[PDB]
Amino acid sequence: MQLRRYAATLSEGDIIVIPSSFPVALKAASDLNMVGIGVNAENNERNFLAGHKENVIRQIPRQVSDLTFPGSGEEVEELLENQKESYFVDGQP
Amino acid sequence: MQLRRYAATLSEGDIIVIPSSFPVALKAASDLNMVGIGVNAENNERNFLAGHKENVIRQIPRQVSDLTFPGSGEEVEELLENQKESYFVDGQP
Amino acid sequence: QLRRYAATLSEGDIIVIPSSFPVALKAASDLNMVGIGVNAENNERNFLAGHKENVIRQIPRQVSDLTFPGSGEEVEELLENQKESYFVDGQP
Amino acid sequence: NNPYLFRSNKFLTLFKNQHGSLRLLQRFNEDTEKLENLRDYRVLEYCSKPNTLLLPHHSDSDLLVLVLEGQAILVLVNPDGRDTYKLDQGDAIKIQAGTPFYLINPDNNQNLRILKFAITFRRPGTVEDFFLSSTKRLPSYLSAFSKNFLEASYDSPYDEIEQTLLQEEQEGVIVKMP
Amino acid sequence: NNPYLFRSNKFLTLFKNQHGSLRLLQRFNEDTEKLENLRDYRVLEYCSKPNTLLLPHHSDSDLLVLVLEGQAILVLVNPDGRDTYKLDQGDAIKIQAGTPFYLINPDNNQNLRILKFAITFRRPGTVEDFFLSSTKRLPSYLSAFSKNFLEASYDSPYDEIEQTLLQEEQEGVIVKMP
Amino acid sequence: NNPYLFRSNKFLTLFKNQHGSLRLLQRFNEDTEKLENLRDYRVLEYCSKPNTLLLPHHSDSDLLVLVLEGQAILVLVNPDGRDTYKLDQGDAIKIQAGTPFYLINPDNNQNLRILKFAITFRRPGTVEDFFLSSTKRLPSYLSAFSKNFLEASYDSPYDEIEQTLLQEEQEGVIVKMP
Amino acid sequence: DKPFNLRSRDPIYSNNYGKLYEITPEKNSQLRDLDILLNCLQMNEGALFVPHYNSRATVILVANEGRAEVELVGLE
Amino acid sequence: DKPFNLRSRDPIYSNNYGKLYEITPEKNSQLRDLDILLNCLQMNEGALFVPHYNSRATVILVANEGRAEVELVGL
Amino acid sequence: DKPFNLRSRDPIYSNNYGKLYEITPEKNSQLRDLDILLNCLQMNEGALFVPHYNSRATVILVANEGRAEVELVGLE
Repeated sequence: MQLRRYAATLSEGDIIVIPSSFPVALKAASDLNMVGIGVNAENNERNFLAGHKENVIRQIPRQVSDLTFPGSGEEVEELLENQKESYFVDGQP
Repeated sequence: MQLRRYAATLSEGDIIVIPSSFPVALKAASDLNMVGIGVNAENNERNFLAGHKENVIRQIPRQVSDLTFPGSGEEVEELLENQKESYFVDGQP
Repeated sequence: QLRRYAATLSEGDIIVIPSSFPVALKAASDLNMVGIGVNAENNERNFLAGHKENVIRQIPRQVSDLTFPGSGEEVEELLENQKESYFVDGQP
Repeated sequence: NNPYLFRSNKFLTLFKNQHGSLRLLQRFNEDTEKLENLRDYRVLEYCSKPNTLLLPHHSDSDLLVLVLEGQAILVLVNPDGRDTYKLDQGDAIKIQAGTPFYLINPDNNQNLRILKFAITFRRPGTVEDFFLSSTKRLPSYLSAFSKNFLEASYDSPYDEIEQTLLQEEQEGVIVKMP
Repeated sequence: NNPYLFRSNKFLTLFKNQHGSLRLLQRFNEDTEKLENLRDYRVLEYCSKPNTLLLPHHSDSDLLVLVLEGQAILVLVNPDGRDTYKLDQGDAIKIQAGTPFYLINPDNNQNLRILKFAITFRRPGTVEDFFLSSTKRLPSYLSAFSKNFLEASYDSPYDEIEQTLLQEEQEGVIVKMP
Repeated sequence: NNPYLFRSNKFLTLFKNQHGSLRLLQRFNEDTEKLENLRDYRVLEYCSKPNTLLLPHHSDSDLLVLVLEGQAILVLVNPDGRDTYKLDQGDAIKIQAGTPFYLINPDNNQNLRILKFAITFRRPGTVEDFFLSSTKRLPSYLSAFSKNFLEASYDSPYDEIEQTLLQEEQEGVIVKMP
Repeated sequence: DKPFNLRSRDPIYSNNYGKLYEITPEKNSQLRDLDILLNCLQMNEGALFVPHYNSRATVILVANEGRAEVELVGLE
Repeated sequence: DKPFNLRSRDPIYSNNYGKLYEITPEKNSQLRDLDILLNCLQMNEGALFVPHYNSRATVILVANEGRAEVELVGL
Repeated sequence: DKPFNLRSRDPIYSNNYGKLYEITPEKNSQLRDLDILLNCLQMNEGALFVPHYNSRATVILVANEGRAEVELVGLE
């Protein structure tokens, strides 16, 4: 297996398909409005990887985080605390 | 992407498959008895194109009938009124 | 065409048993197996030998007599020999 | 060319006999990709003469049995007992896969014509029947088991098992009621 | 290469006209086996100018209609009567397969953009539309019937049926409201 | 030839380590069209030595986890908090797709053997695992995002994110509890 | 589950030209499990079953008695 | 069944950077028959919708207004 | 949903030769969502599980401990 990234800038009318379990992220290059249609929708739950609320990484106990990440439990924990916003954030460089 | 007609005379024991949304009509060449088995049956509704009752074309408002048909709204309306029977009619030439 | 699929399974080996296919297995040693059945809802197990839940035993004498080379009574007795059910002594 | 039409000739004959016949319709998606949605269904037709019996067997598929002409006796066998049904022209009933059963035409002058709509799920578009009786066409599936398995199972000497229920008896699967 | 990306160019145009257009996106599993779970769905986009009408027709698939921009009048025809709905930007509604319907852009300045998510079941991945009106692109499906069948059905001389509803009238399926 | 038989050798080894292994059985319909009805299922086997941990990861499929031998600690991570389960030989539990989870063999002398029955739906017959940790076999999926996206998201300088959670730490996905 | 007759209920369409009996999965438990619909069609010689179409069900028609001239319109 | 608007219910995520409206099959009968979910996304220029993934749903995203830089990670 | 054991309920078949534990989707919510059925089979050396067949379920049997001689009859 080989991890891969699919990046692309979408214009009005363009479509992107996002498979379940695939991590995704997107930035509004201009004021953005999108419509999504999800299939196999029943019981879908959204898991976040960054931000403050609903961040699954934040739920991993320090002992194990320490073992799964190169940094230390405390270090990992702090890093996940810097971002105060949730879901949508300021994507400025 | 083209329109096509499938005509055939069926004898005892013969089978014809009628897909959903496909307009179909049949004339009894002799005293007829047929049995049908419909799949994907839940919520099936039969729409008629001729006859008096359950004729979907008769439900189109005159303003729009006039635009969808070569004739005029009134003309179209009368034509759909000649057949007094429903579902089954006299198929004599 | 009728066909038999026999095989000896060792630890870690897997065999798939399709529905409606008659199956039987003998423990060559003390055996423990785990099974996972798909399309499980409403599954009913029918036995061909043994005393309990033997579908052949439910066939009336008149018709048994017509489906088997033997006679109704004969067939009936033969299905009465095995006193056990489900699992039996597989000794030769 | 009409891909939606299936004439009588397109019925493969599974078993003819002078007492009746059993025929199976080719797969609906055999000659066309226009009926993929009917790939899990098979059509069977059964016709038998007066005082005839279709030997007990189970199917690996669900069956929607429909009496097109005549009268019939249907017996469904359960490991617990059995259910008998008297079917009249126009009657229909579902037979769940794996249920052994036998059909009888009790009438003495009128034939029996039945339509069998099979809903397959084990092997899509494929329907198999397991007959308990050994015939020319095919031997009883009980005979596919080894001698040791059978002897231990029925707890009886083999050659006795063979002559009581494994030996080729009937000519075909459709016989006549005495 | 990105198999999950579908640019506007990958939209086959089903029908362009100076009043509007109807486009269909290629099958999701066309260039890739990575989206087999989306094979039963097709995406369509519809765009029309002010005071336009999409002629009555029924689809063989379930449609999830979604107004992306503009305002619209949707009329669903039943064999019993009909239902009229006013759709605003952001409104959505399900149109059950086999339901004849027509779409209107009532506004006089703003265009109408509608996304149509189709859920196919008769022929997976395939969505068909049946237009009652004869046009250049295709003749009314009512005309595919024989003269005898039509005469008996409507109970009227053929040449009268022909010029009242079978004769090629409109240029396209998208016309303008008077 | 027996198409219904699958020996141990037919197990592709996904990851071996001196602490344990994870193996995946070939698709049931790989060598035969006789098992099309099992195409959506894959069987996996997991074995680990005393005091070992399978790093957190989420699967794209539904898992039915069954403890064949040994004892195990199962932690299911929710975005809200988490749930811990103590599994004994014979216990079974369902883990829904998308739920990150880790496994622990708390025993000090006995090994842990677990059978995983996967029910796929995103890509039929295909089961994928997403590991949060960077290893030799594969880097952390979080690393696939651009530097800008990561910095904005975590709101921290990149090289600090890199050394805290993206840097290749462990050897494999199965490590040993201190 | 017991046997049920196709003509056990009133026909949904009755004329001087023909009758149509129909049992849907909504009105019969055995049928709703299979998502199947069953119907019996009886027409007098010369009768015509006017042009119509089913919205969802694909029907497998069987000629039991008599001959029928069917015209099916499709879009390939 | 009548029409329903995507923004008819309160958003499930609301910020100074964006909003996400969502109607699931659990809250809408028309949708539960289709087992589909619909959502309307509105973001302010410069806003980033942080890395996340859906457990069971495969979402078809449509760009209606504006440009979006999306980063999808797969295996 | 919590963990459940295969031997949590009384076996459905118990002998001097063998036992069979079975949990069906009817008796376990987690399993009914998946439409799966689980079972544990324990037999003493020499014991024979008589010829039988499942009406609807396709079972994937796994050898956990010991050796087994299985005979499967099919029609192809």
